[PDB]
Amino acid sequence: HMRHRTLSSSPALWASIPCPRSELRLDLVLASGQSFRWKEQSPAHWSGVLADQVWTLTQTEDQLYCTVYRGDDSQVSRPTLEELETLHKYFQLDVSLAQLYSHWASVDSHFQRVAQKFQGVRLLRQDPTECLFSFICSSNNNIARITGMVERLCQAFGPRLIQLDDVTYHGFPNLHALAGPEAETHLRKLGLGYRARYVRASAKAILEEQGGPAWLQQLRVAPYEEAHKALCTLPGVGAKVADCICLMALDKPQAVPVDVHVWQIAHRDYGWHPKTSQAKGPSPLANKELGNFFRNLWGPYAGWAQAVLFSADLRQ
Ligand SMILES: CCCc1nc2[nH]c(N)nc(=S)c2[nH]1
Ligand code: NI
Repeated sequence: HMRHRTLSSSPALWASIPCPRSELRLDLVLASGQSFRWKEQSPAHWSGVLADQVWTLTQTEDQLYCTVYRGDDSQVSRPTLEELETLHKYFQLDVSLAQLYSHWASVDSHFQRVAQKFQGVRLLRQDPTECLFSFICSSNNNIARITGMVERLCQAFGPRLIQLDDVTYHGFPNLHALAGPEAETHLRKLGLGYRARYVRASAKAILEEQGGPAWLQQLRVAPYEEAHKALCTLPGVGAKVADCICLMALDKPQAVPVDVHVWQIAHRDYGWHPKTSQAKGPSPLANKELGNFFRNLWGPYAGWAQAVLFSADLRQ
């Protein structure tokens, strides 16, 4: 019945946030391996869920245009002030990406070349739960299959928000829902394979061993290294996944996830080899060393710089 809006359709219901294309390219951010809940349902229009509400986002060269669907038999309105701040903070727009790109460019000619083509890659500030379980699904996987798993997981376990065209949107489930006695069985039947065990076991572990979601919020204010190490006690969470969560949801901008992509980037593009290490290929020790190399080179926002290259290594 209700349809995904476009700017043309319902301009009475869009609000705008002053935002240069150069600070944020929706198309390079929203589906390049940070969040898995956004889809271009119609051209230049991105729809997804943000905190138990649905949004559609589109942009000009200097304007970020957005609309909200409340769902709960509400009377349609433009987004409010508080909702706009929520979106502001989700894109961490207080942070200048232009100044970061210069700062990183000043020490890295390779970064300079690549960043010509790939402007407006910034980091979303995600909900810890959602980001955690999304990244547990990320092992031995690609964006598209992850996307499918997260979507089914939310339809099967999370509350219904609204339907738009033939797309039904669910909120991310709470830990208790993912932790009950049938959850692993269900999740396998939803295609998650072995990841299903890690999801259920991690939900159960945070609840019982860590005191529920308030633990993830403490990690958000704990130092990077503490957060990292604590995340790595969870089932299915290792260094890479922990780094992603650190970077993407726990306000650790120095977190540098080292996966097959950045290991390859480092060798190919920077000529880096593990130096102290005698082993030549990947290892937990060499992966940690490579993270330190990037922090050393880029500074306390290495994780954000990493994302720019990550996003570019995906596009040929
Ligand atoms: C396969 C998509 C999930 C994903 N894996 C990643 N690995 C690294 N190193 N960086 C980022 S930003 C990232 N995102
Ligand atoms: Ni070599």
